[PDB]
Amino acid sequence: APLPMEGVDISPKQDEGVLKVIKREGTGTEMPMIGDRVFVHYTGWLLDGTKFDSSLDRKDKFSFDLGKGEVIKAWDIAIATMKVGEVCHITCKPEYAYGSAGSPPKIPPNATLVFEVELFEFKGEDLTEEEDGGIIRRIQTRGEGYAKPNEGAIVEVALEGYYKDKLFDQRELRFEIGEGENLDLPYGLERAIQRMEKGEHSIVYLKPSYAFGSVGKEKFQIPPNAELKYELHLKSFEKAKESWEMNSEEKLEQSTIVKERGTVYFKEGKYKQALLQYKKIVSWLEYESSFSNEEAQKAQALRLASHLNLAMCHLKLQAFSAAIESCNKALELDSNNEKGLFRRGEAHLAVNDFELARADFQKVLQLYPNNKAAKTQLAVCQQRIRRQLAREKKLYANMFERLAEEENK
Amino acid sequence: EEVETFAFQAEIAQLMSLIINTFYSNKEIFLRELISNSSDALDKIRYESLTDPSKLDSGKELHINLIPNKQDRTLTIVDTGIGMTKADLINNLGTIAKSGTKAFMEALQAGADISMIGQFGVGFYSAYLVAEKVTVITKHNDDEQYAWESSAGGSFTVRTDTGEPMGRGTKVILHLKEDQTEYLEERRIKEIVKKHSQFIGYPITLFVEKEKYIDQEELNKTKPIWTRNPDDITNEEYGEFYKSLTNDWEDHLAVKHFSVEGQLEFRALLFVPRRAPFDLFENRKKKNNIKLYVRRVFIMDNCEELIPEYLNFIRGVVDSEDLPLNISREMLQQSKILKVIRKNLVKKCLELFTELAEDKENYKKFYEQFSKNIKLGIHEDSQNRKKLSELLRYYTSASGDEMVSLKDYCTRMKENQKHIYYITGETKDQVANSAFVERLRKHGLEVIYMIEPIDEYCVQQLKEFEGKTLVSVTKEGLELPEDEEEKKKQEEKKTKFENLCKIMKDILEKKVEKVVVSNRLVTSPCCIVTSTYGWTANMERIMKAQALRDNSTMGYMAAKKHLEINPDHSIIETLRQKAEADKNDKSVKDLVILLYETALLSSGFSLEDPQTHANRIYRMIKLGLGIDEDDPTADDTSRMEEVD
Amino acid sequence: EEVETFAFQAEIAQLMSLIINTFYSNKEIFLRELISNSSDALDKIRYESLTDPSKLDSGKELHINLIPNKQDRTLTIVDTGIGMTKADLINNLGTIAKSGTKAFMEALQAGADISMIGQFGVGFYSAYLVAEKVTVITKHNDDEQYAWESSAGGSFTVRTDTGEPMGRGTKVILHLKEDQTEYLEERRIKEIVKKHSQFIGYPITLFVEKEKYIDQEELNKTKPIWTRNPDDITNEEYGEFYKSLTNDWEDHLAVKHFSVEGQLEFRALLFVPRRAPFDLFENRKKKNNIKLYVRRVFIMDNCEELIPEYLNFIRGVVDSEDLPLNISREMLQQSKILKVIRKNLVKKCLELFTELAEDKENYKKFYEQFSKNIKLGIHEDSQNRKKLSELLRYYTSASGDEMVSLKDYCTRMKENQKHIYYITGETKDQVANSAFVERLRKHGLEVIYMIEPIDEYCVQQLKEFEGKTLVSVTKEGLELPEDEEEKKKQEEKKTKFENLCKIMKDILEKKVEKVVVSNRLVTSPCCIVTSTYGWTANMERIMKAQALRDNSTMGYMAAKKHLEINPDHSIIETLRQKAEADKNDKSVKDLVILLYETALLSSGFSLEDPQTHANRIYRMIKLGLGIDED
Amino acid sequence: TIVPATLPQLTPTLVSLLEVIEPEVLYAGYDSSVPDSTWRIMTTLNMLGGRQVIAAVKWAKAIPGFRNLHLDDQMTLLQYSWMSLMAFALGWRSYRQSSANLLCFAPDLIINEQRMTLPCMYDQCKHMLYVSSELHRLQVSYEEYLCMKTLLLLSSVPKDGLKSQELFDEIRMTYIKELGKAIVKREGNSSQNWQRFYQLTKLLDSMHEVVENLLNYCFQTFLDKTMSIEFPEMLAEIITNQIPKYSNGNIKKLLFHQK
Ligand SMILES: Nc1ncnc2c1ncn2[C@@H]1O[C@H](COP(=O)(O)OP(=O)(O)OP(=O)(O)O)[C@@H](O)[C@H]1O
Ligand SMILES: Nc1ncnc2c1ncn2[C@@H]1O[C@H](COP(=O)(O)OP(=O)(O)OP(=O)(O)O)[C@@H](O)[C@H]1O
Ligand SMILES: C[C@@H]1C[C@H]2[C@@H]3CCC4=CC(=O)C=C[C@]4(C)[C@@]3(F)[C@@H](O)C[C@]2(C)[C@@]1(O)C(=O)CO
Ligand SMILES: [Mg+2]
Ligand SMILES: [Mg+2]
Repeated sequence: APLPMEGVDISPKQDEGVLKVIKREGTGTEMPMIGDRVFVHYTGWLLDGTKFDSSLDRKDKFSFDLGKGEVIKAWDIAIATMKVGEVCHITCKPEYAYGSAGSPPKIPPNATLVFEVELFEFKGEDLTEEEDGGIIRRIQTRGEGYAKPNEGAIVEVALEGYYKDKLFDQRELRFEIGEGENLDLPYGLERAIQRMEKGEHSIVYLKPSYAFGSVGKEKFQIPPNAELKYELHLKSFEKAKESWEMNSEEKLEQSTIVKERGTVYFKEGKYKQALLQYKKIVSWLEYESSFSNEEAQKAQALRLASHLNLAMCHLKLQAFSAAIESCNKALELDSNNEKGLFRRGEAHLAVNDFELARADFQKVLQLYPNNKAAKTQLAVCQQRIRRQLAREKKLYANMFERLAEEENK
Repeated sequence: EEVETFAFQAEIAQLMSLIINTFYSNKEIFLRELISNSSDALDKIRYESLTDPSKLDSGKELHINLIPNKQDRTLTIVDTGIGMTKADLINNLGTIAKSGTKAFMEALQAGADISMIGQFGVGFYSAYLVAEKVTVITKHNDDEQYAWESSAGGSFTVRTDTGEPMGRGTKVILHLKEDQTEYLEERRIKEIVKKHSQFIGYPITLFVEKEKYIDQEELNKTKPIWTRNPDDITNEEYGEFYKSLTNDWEDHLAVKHFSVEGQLEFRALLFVPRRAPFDLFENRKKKNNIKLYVRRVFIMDNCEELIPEYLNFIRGVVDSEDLPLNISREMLQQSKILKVIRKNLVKKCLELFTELAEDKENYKKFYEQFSKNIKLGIHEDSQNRKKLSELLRYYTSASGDEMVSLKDYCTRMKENQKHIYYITGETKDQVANSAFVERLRKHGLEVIYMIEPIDEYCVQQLKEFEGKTLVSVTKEGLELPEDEEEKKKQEEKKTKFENLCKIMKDILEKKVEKVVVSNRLVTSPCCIVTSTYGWTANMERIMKAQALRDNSTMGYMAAKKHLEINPDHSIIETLRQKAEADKNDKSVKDLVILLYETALLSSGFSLEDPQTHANRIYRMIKLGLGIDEDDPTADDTSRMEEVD
Repeated sequence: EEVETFAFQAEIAQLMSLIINTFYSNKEIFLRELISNSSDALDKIRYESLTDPSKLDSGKELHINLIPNKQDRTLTIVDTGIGMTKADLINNLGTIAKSGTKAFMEALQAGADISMIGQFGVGFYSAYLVAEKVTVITKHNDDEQYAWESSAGGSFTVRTDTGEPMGRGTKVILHLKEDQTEYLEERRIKEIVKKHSQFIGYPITLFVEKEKYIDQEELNKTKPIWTRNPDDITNEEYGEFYKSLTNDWEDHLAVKHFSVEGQLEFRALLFVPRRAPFDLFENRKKKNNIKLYVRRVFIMDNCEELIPEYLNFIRGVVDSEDLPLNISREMLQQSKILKVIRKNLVKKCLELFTELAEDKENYKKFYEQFSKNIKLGIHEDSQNRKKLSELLRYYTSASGDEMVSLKDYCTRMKENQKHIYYITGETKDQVANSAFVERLRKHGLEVIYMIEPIDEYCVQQLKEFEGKTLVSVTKEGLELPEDEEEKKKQEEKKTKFENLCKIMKDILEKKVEKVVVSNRLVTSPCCIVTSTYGWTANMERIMKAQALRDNSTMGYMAAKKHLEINPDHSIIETLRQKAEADKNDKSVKDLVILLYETALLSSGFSLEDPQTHANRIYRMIKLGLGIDED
Repeated sequence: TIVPATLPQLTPTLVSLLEVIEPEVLYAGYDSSVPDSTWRIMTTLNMLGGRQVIAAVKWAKAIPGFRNLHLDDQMTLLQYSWMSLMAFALGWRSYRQSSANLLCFAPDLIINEQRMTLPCMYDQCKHMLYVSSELHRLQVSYEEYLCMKTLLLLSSVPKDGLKSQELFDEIRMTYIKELGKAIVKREGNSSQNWQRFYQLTKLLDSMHEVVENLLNYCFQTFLDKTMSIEFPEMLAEIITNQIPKYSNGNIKKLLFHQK
């Protein structure tokens, strides 16, 4: 039924129409930050006891992004001022709801609405490619405009932070995005700076997959696979030109530069950086572009090199399944590429796909009978199979006899 | 202004031709019309004798005689009705649109029991559809016997008869055309007569010359009984009527006899047979076996508008005395009438079934024959869906071998049973032993077993019973009334096996949408469930098997398969440990596939290619038997280091 | 004896009542009739003007106007036809069943190119189905304007017309019944005209008021192209006609323009759609698609008698002059006529399909949408199996992805074949990899793959093709023309393998009919086959899903299962040796069942338990993982 | 002697599947006390547009049939119809909330006539309002709406065709059939259903005019620099990739009905 909400006063300084209501106390933990996804209870009453139909009427917790304005303002504020486990019923003053719009069918214009809010839990933003939580952002106070920097952009950011329980002092960074080792900083801060708005002030947490890796150095007392958190202030940037506005010339020119850079990174053992560089080829050349025949041929050579080296990087990085995908792309471009084929076979052997590994090493020899390594591989594959078969023979040596006995116990 | 006023005229010559050539589509009806005229002739004399018995001094037996004559190509019809005076003979047969019977009815007072067939005035002339010449002999009590003669030449004659006196009544002689002689055969006569007359209030005798002597065969032996008050009719009487009507050696299972008064007058008899016909859904003649009569004369059959198809097993008669007909008397003049008839017939059929259902033994006999029809009714009849559903019966996990109603379900069920649980499948045994119902059995919940293929459609349409929705135990997201402690334990277990969730999905990436940890399995290491939307197992096999279907729809509607893992099986725990130790262990890859294939079969899905299941098994058998490995098995360096 | 002679008379009051109340089944008809009367009026003057052009001095445009008037609750129809003289108003409208049209036709020279609608003399009065009063204004070239009026009360009047001049023609004004005013709506009028009279030769214009001005819309914009010589019609012209006729947006796939000139005369256009047709909107389900017209006027559109159901995707028009009609003009008299028409329509459809078959690409397009109908036509209508079967196409083991005719199979038969081999199943792939075709493949024999559920019904009629017998490769007694040396080897081996047949006959006694030593198999240890007479696994699985199933037929159609053993397989030899050593070895009892269950699945039978099968596997797996008993 | 049995018609669930698939209305806006500078309104709407447009992609991926098209075809169809879909979405929200000439973009922002300060809105709101007006006038149901929205996605192809063309054609007929059912279900009629259908097909075909007139202003706004307009990066990309397909005449309009 509707609550006697008329008996509750307004939260300090909430001229924003947010009620000082507590029905349940929380856990005592801190407040969510900007961008945090706060999972909440959400139900309530609309003006004068009108039922509010919502997701928790079926117990479905709502995921809310704080500070982005995706909900009516009074709700956004209640989240900012509430701790986990706390329950509030906010008599949202109309101006902080739908105003005079009268959002039909259930919101009268200039209506005071009562929303039941509970915080169950929250997380910061995932700034990573996959939902591993490798890079987490908690926005502190700032960020404006809709522009963000990208790879190749020159960025001015103030960086200060922590590792383990010790701090990095503050330094100003003026750099090209993607040059993680010439910041001598975690890979994750590239990926994170690329998502920052001008003036942005935020905290970014890094797990080992984004945190210092082979970029880690003992001078900071930080091992590879580091636990890190940093405070960043983005002041300005010069955004790099995008592929949708690039010329066919520029795409090949930049892909060539990247191939050379990727080659070096790979040779230096900087396989993640090499991988990151070779991917740049791929998007410039895979992106639709009208090339002359000469330009197209150059693009094909560059695309093949990326796909072959990406596979090579994946093999070094033990991403054998990724090596399969990248070498397959290389093989689509060149079906007899000795390196792509040999490497696909290696990736299969690496994960015990012995039969497939053999199929590829056999093909390498059919095309290249002198590939001594393919003979070596092929022979290993065969012996690995033989050993397993022997184990299976032993394993099931008396299978039927044992089952006949089990079935009669 | 000056206005000239004129009367309407008619051209007799053309009018006569239209009646003969454009009004009727089927020549056999000429017999119908002549018989109807005679039955009216008989009712009128009966009516008069009612107040003055001397009217029958000339003869008391009221009957109709049919006398074919092969030798002369003629057919004679003789009645014993009032007959006509010279004046009437001329005025009524010589005037194309006059009707003496209509005038008679107008003369009669309200309360008369007279119901007569006809009013149009043009029926007589239908004789010329088959006749070359027509002669009419008649004797009225108040006049001399006269003979009328004509052909449709535009004139006719009247002379005094010179032959044997008739006493009273009318004798019509047709001289048939040379190619219409089929109407002189006894078989054809009887067929026509049965089809169009049958419930005439007077007996009809057909006089047939045989090996000679005249065999006098009476037709119209069966009397209509729908005309009687039902209170007064015994079950034996209904049974005999039924058998005669349907030529069914067996009796009826149930009968409903009722009437409707006001606006449209009705009487009807609806019978439910004791056996469904073998061709119930196959015969291509029109499905509704309801015959419509007007003033006891057959009008129409095979009318789609009278009954919804799902009730096309009811046999019966509808009779009214007030509907408008077209000129040929072969169909109703206004279709809105049928709309009303249908509404009422359906309503009463449902009442019959409801009442029938109170007798459990008889209901079983009924249901066993007609449950298919009820189910179709659920799909199509949106108005009576809430009544039809109470006639459904199912086997359940509780019910032993008895079938029970949905109401029965819902009173045995438990306080937390906000949903009604059901399972579908090919047969009772498979369903009963299904993994999908074991958890439910553990907690004592009742599950409805739906077996017939048709049930897949009914569940769509039904949705809920008395506010409780139906849920499928083979879909994802099944809710059980679990304890909070149980829920917490189930969640704690999900922090384990995280690696198998991922590894198995990768092994089976191209085959399943998801791999999850579940709670509906308390036996079996795994099962396959379908997501909330799309075709489920059974729905898919049924659709695939239809003789006539477009398979292009199967590119849209298909199951999304999720593989559920039982964390408290020993196979799963062993795999967890083994896979964590080495995620690339070949034996894990192979056993995971084998479990998957097994799960498909046990969950109701076919295999994409059963041969390669079979081959996996054969391989294991060979190893298990010690088949020597001789048959089961056969047994520059820097180029790839180049950085480019 | 003196015999009196009398003429026949008629009662006018009753006659008028019958015409109005019990001749017509509907009310759409009154418009249908008035339009037909106008087109006749126009033809009469058009004809006369051919020998004397001055007839048109009073006006040259020949057309029909429809003018509803909501305010006065009236509807007016105006033609520009010949008109009527005072004498004709009396003789033709005042006399029931008088027909001026008929007399006109009789008075024509025999070669006049005239086809008129009418002869009964009663349609005019259909006006009273919707009117309370009817007023007719007319001008004939040889007379004064006159106004005829009647309420159909048994009299009518004639006055000299003192209103606006017409020049020439007839104007019919209906004063409508108070309760039937939907006929004044633009929507309703258009629906009626399009349904019944869209092929009338003279243009029809509907005049309505809207934001105001009068919107003058021509309704009959489509010409009856079937009247044209077929050689002069282009594909674009047929395509446009087709779209207009069917409210399609897609073109036609094929068309046959045909005519008959015998005792009956007619013309027809038959179209094959590029997509199977469907009921986009509510209509009678299974309505057929051939419309019948007489003298360009619609008569009926769902006469089942016209064409077999299997050809109901043909869309088309049949236009036939001189057929006898019912007084309502909604039905044909003498249904024997339809029998004749049906014979001819079917004959020509088959010729059309034969012609499509010449173009391989187009035939595929055809067949992809319509192969079901061909198959139904094999099953049904047996007199045409001899032609329909040549339109069938199947995938075979030798065709890759092409579908071929039975003629191609025949062409490729080996000299030792007397049989055409086929297999049925669920998918391509499940059949292609089947054990049942392995030996046939070994000997180079081609097998036809039948896939659709419908193929099972069809295959039972197609017993012979060009004298060759059609046989299945999943049944008992399959003949393959191999050398007798193989038979001798089996007889030599049966001496040691019958011991297993006997043991396996005791195991599984309740599940199979028999266990025999076979030779159809090469690599699998065993398989399950169907008896020579009985039903196959595919038949059972489809019968089980019919939904509208009987019960006695399910018992009846159950298959008999025979188990065949491959003697040469290593599993079977190991089994023979152990089984002979100990008949009751538990290991044998379970191995035999496992092989049986496996054989059912690979042979296409559903495994009915199915849980036991799963459980057997689970135990095998536990040992495979090193899991102990406890 | 064994003959085929007839079957009951299976009821399609395509409309209910779509109801499940459809995204929520997204919030966007600025405090109304901030002046309604033409450019502010536009930037706000571009940001809203970007988010709605991406939601429309997962929405499309979830659609039966569509999801089985080669990915390149899926992207092509999304580009060619993205404005038809957004315009239709706006027209719906507008007319459902009010009979007035309002453009209801988000629960946060509704533009009335006095706020249409952009020459484009002054000139083209008549089309935006037209769509709202027609949906209002025609009392369009939600089921019909969803069916039509799907068809708009399928309304255009390259003149060069699609790779999975023979699937595309299926899908199109499939949804035409579903719309026909959405109509029968609200009407209960016979011949009126074809008429209702044409009342609606004519929308879907006139939507091409609505889009092209707006499209030209959209391109002018993006390409020129007359106002302080920020765009989502994703719209900047679709705009420059789409301009040459459009301007070179490489897009084939599939117009369902003519007359
Ligand atoms: N056998 C008969 N005995 C006495 N009167 C007859 C007989 N047959 C016909 N009549 C008279 O001739 C009249 C004309 O009958 P007819 O059958 O032509 O038309 P109807 O029965 O009035 O019309 P309908 O076509 O509606 O049956 C009757 O109304 C009746 O008065
Ligand atoms: N608009 C007109 N202009 C000239 N003459 C007309 C017109 N309408 C009717 N007539 C005349 O009056 C007669 C009345 O014919 P009516 O339409 O009633 O019969 P019909 O044409 O034979 O129709 P049906 O065969 O359908 O009964 C016609 O034969 C014709 O001579
Ligand atoms: C008048 C045009 C049409 C506009 C769009 C119409 C459809 C639409 C509906 C919404 O719910 C949110 C944003 C969009 C998707 C839109 F509002 C903005 O993108 C800006 C837009 C292109 C436009 O305002 C411009 O030309 C300015 O670039
Ligand atoms: Mg009579
Ligand atoms: Mg006429």
